Amino acid sequence: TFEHLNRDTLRYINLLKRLSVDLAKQVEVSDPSVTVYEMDKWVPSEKLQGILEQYCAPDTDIRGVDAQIKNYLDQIKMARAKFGLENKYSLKERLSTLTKELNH
Amino acid sequence: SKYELKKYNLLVENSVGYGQLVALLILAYYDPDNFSKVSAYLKEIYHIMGKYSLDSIRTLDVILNVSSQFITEGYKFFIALLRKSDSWPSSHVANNSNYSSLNEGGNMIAANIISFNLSQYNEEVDKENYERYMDMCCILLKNGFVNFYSIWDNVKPEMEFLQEYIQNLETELEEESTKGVENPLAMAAALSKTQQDILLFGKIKLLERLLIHGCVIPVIHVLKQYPKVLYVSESLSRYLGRVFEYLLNPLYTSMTSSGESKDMATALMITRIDNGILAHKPRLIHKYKTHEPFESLELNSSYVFYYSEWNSNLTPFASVNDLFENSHIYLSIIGPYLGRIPTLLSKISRIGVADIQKNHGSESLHVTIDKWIDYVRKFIFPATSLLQNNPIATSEVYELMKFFPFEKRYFIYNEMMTKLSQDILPLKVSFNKAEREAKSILKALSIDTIAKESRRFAKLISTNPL
Amino acid sequence: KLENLKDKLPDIKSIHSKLLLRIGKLQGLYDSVQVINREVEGLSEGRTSLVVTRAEWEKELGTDLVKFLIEIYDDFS
Amino acid sequence: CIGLDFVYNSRFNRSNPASWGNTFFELFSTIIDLLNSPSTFLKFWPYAESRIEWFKMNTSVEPVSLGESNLISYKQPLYEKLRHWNDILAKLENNDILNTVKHYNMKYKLENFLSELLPINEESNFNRSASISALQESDNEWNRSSSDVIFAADYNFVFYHLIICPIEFAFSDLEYKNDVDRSLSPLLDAILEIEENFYSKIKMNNRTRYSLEEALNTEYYANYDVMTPKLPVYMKHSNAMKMDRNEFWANLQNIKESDDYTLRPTIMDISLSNTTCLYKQLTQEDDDYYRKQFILQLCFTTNLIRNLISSDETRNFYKSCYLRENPLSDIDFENLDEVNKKRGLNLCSYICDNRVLKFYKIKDPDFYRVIRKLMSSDEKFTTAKIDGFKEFQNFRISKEKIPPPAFDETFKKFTFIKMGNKLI
Repeated sequence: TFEHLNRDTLRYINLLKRLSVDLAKQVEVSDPSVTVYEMDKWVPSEKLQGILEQYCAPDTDIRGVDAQIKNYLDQIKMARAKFGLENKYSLKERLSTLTKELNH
Repeated sequence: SKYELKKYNLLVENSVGYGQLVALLILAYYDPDNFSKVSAYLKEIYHIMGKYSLDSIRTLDVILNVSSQFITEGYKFFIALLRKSDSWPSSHVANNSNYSSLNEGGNMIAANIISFNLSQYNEEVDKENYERYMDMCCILLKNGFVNFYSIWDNVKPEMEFLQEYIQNLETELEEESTKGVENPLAMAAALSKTQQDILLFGKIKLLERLLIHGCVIPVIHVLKQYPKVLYVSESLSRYLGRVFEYLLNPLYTSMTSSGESKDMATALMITRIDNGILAHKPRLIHKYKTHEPFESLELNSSYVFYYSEWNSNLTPFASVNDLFENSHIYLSIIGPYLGRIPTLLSKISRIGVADIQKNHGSESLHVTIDKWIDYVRKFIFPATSLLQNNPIATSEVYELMKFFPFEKRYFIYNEMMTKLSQDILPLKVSFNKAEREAKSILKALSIDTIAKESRRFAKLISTNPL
Repeated sequence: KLENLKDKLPDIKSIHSKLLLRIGKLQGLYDSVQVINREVEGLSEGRTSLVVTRAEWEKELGTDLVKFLIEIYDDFS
Repeated sequence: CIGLDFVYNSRFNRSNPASWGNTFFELFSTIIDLLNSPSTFLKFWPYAESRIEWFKMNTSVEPVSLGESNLISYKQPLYEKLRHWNDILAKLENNDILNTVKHYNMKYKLENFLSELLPINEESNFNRSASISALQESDNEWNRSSSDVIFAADYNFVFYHLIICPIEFAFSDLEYKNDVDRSLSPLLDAILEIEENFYSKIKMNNRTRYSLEEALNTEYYANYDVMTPKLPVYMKHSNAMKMDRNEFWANLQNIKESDDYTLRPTIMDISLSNTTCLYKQLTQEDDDYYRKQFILQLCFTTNLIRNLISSDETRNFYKSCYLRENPLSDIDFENLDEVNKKRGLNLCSYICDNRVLKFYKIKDPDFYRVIRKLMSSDEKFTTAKIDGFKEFQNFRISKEKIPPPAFDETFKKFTFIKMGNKLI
């Protein structure tokens, strides 16, 4: 049993830093003043950070958190698609027409 | 059988033993929470060193080697580990920051092992790790682990061989200066290792690194005794200028105010046309840590010096009076070699101009004028006499000089001409080089070659006229 | 002390099992990331959001624009 | 302790002031004998580690300069004390089965004290070429018992015959060498295949992440060269997870350092005895430290064998050492005809250089520097011991009193000649 404990301790501590895998690091900044980005200060959004941190919680189960991740993902896709579809068509048409009228 | 210690102090003697230890050591540097588990690691290492009867000396060495292998970004945990282990001199800790104690205290066994490992530069494998090992020793040599002189007195190049190399360099330089050498252009083109050693390792390299890592008092105390050492290599002057420039920068910004003008160092945003609309984005860079002291930005990423608290022991100036008081220590050491770093000339001269302008109205202006006269006479002008085709620095020094009575300017110029060109070696070398070059150009002035000879003569006369 | 070790086997055992659980969770966490990264790739490579509205897109995007979409598989890169 | 300090303080009053030495040490020995159990010994040692600098002066009544000792192995003070403490060390080593961690801590404290007392150079402070037997890492005859069985047998055979005694496996009859070679080859093959799988997993993860993060931004153009591990973002900035991990490490550490569990094995033992545990240890693909230990062992022993075969100068020293302790031996020490020499110096340069370094020169270029530095340092230490550790005989401890320097803080004066020179 002691041998098992020692080997598993090495496996665990090996698995945090070295064998780790992290996010994709898609970057977008709102502030206009900033022009140079460190590319390492990028953090995930609080909504994602809480959902992730609930994994290593003492009493939580994995399946429910996986479901919550699925729901978050679907919400993100839906909101992004809705905003893009709204922004493209009507805004482009109105901007073009108003620009032409203003030039005339 | 009766009086031997029965311990195994060569790696192949107790293989299993050292195996475990060194493997464990790697673990400590690959552990995210390694910082809060120092005590567990020390207890593990003691348990192991007990089981298979490893030695204390060899095990200290094994720790030092595979630690120096990770020193860059491991130094925090490394120093905490050694700080809590009982191989740390706790009742006689060395100081290394007080002239009266540069040779008292430390852990002399670590001193033996270090002074040993620093003199092995004969094989080919250690020539690529000497840098990291010297950096680890330079880190240890300022937290009081070992006193300085215990390391200085015992590294390879003895003081006598150093002095001999110094005399050889002095004579060769003086001869090549006074006599000079004819550079063959078309001459005869038709008819009808120990120097590298002294320069690259041992005492000189230790001095350069002790200077880079912000420990100025050992090297000040050494160069106070043997000034000629500055002839061995140029890099000492550059690094001393680095620490002095960091010392002076915050005083310099408080005057000649550039802080209000600091808010213009920004980069252009990457602009791109997508779907027929403009879109701006910021540029993305990443940060790397290296052993080279000067920062840079190589086309996508920025490099920085790793040991980011090297400037902990130094306090910048608060008033020009402190600038005088510390000039008398650092600049009197750097000597006539200040010219190797032009930017310092510009900074000090602009500080002078602003200090003289600040009290144009007051009655005591002549006091400050006299004091800056003396300063420029003793510290700056000999330096500017050394420059090489660099007009703007001389333009700055003269922009400061403009405030004096012309009698004083003639005094300084004539003294520099008569008494300080001779009787000082590097100044003499530079004057002789400039003079020979001026005559060489003067022999080749024509109505047809003026288009470029005029520019060259203008640069040469503007840089080092008198 | 070497004779009686049946009485000290439980506690260690406990820790062992506890450690195992921790690893599990951490492993799970990594697996989780390996899905979301993948989904993000989905958004980059062209458009694949061929989702069904079911009166939801009318609620979110707007009833007025819903006409032009009635007459999604839209890019979201 | 108060009496032991009193005898130090009352030295000047004694009739023969030097005679305090043999007195002081004497008392010390007695009390070292009376301590009940290693618990009490560890509770008492910080004293003897506080007042070391009092031991180093054998007879002089004035303190010694820090770093110089005037004790010798055969002098009147140590003549019996070193013999006695070596007896105690030997007895503590002889247990080997019923050793609580307290015992190993005690033996370490003692060996470090004695090694610090005598200088590095004394004739009895560096061993004279005794290659340590009894290196086994088994579970002390507890829990001691397909592919697992053959792997265990092969590892046991090569470990014993090559690493337990490099000397013998250096002077063989050309049957022994080829035997250990035919036993070794597949072992290294399998272990290196496993390490390849390991680094392949790492590189696949990093490459996929980098390709995505590059194709997801405007002008990123990631740097594929660097691969040093870094803590993930969603952990480098959290605080709940860090507190939880610290609570767990504290719980485990409290389990460890408790008087109920002082009979454990070290954190890196391999236990050649229990076959299935050995198999689970070496071939796991997630815990690679055991393979690093094995590679390090092979590299050390092969370094020694190569130097032995080729140098023909250390061979004389080892022959002399083997002879002096036992004038009757059987190893050739001269018979290196060339058919043997060839096979040996070939197997060495094969495993130590052709495979190991060639492997860890492309992948993990930090273990590379580690093994190279350790091998070179071991060679240097061997050749330094050969001459009798004369390189540490000269050290030049400075004894001056350094005064604070004086800085000229005055400026020169100006002559009567207002202008430059008399004429103007």
